[PDB]
Amino acid sequence: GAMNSSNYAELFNNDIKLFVDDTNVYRVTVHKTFEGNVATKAINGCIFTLNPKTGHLFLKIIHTSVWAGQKRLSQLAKWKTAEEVSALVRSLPKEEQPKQIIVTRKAMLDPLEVHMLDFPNIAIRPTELRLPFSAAMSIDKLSDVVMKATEPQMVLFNIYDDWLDRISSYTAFSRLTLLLRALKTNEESAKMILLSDPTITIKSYHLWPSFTDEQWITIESQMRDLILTEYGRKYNV
Amino acid sequence: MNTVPFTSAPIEVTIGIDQYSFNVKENQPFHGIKDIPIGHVHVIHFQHADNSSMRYGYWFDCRMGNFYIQYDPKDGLYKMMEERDGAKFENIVHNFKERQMMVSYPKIDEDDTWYNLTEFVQMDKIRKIVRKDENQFSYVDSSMTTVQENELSDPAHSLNYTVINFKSREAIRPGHEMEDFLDKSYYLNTVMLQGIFKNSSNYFGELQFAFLNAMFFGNYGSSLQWHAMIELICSSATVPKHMLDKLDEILYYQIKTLPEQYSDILLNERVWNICLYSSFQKNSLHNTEKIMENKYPELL
Ligand SMILES: NNC(=O)c1ccccc1Cl
Repeated sequence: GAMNSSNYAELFNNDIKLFVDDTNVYRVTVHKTFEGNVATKAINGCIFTLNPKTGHLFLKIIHTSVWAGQKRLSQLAKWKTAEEVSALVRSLPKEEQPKQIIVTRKAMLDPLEVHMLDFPNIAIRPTELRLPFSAAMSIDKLSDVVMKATEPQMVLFNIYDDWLDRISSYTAFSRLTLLLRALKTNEESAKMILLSDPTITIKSYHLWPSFTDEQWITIESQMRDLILTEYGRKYNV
Repeated sequence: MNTVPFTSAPIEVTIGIDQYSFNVKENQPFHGIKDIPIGHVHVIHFQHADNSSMRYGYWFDCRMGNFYIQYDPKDGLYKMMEERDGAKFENIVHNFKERQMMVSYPKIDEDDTWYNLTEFVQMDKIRKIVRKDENQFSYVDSSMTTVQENELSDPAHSLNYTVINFKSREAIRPGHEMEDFLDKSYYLNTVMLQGIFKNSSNYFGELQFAFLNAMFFGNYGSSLQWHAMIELICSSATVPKHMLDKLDEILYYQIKTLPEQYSDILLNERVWNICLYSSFQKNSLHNTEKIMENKYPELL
């Protein structure tokens, strides 16, 4: 059924699975019109589809032209997500197709199940985890490629860089969610943490900085402090 | 007017004849039911006093043969049979009527209730839902499952209703995934009406028969079938005007006839609120919404 704390290690077994997050598919800026009414202007979006075992990120960029002349965009966005995920599975060789697709919001279940009727043996699942994938646009290299796109476009990233050379998937996933949780709670502080020391750089071919094991422990500690802090500043404790 | 005689009544039993019912005591001198209106299907049904488990019964049309009831002490139920010897049968019936051992089907002359609940129900179609081709009448009970239920186990004792499934390839055209899931008109009009049922009358007939098996036998699969067929219409943006008006009448009488105390298990809260208040047809079931709101405002 749903995915939660009790079955957490299933993410890192050898059954191919994808997380799909739709929270940045339809993005808008709300503004005032000359008449003093309110209007929205859409900006480019993305589907965040992630293999938590390997780090492969299928970032499907959603160009604002896909909304032109459409109604009920929030609802259409779920179906467009589903249509693009289904197109991706079909593009993958059989032995690469996921056995399960986990959606980070339940409103995606029906749109995805309908689009994947041709794949009766792929399980579509929800999750009880509150995953911070909406913060994926706080990663500079991903935001940049999304905002620059002039047409629909898929770019294939590895969200873990080469961490899997040194750490297991479970630990890599835990680092990733701690980084994203931090960027979602206080983006400026989080980014300050990751880039204060000019001697640690982001490789041209890497999303995140080149931290040693020791520096990563320091970093990870600093992000937990941030998340507990902001939880005080927010709740006054 | 026709007659279903009873050989005897050896066990205490509540006997239903359409929407009527009466109590017969163990070995009371009861020899059946007379004055049954020709022109309609009918259902005669049974709940034993000792074991209220297993409501069961028989759908029949008296134009199709002379039928009677005989208790079977081995199988332990009242069985319907056909008498082929017409003279034997007329003679038997006449004797039982002269001795006044028959109850009279008690139709009030103002009352169109049974007609309104069976308007589109034909015996020939019942016999395709309930497969037992050596008999002209059809046995149904509380526990029989549907074809779709057995897919999610004895196929001979099944109810072969038309499978409806909103998340199926039949229901969803490649490339119209969102459109067809949010507006089921394609599935209603092309797949089901034109393709499977041929016309709206056959569709309404399955719907009515499903409701009747749910109400008289508490058959749970039938209740799923009735709600499914309603929801498919309500969830289609494009429905012929005549079907909508007829649908409102049909459901009106079904809601009117449902025992008040059985509403908690035979009425699906999600389907009704959706159908009356959210769906494309939320404004098109005036009679049905007025009776639902005055009779079962709780559900809503
Ligand atoms: N940076 N962009 C990439 O596509 C990439 C390629 C290999 C490994 C890691 C990464 Cl981040």
